[PDB]
Amino acid sequence: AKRLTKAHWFEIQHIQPSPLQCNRAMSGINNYTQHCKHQNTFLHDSFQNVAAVCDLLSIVCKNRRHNCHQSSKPVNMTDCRLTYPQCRYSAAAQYKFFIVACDPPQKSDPPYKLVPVHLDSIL
Repeated sequence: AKRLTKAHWFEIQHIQPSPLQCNRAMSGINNYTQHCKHQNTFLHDSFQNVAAVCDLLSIVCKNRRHNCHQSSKPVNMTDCRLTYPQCRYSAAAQYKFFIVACDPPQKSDPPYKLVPVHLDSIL
């Protein structure tokens, strides 16, 4: 999409409601960046459900900001690890809590109060 909001890029990178193979799912991401990303975590939940985490209590992020929010329960995920543009990955299923950073929406985002913009942590 030539240009993207932070939240839209978050969705592209990290929202995968139905699992895909890592090699296929990473192809689009690696095309936008022109490199084989070495690792990526895909969350198997909808954008709407991940965005609801932003309404939960705010907590500190790795970068020392306080716009992070922890999921109330674990979710299923796929961890893709690089093993260009012929990038090949290994995959691991995971079931973990996550922490997202959230910001107010940009003009081009859905008009929630807050939207998820970064995957801060898995735990």
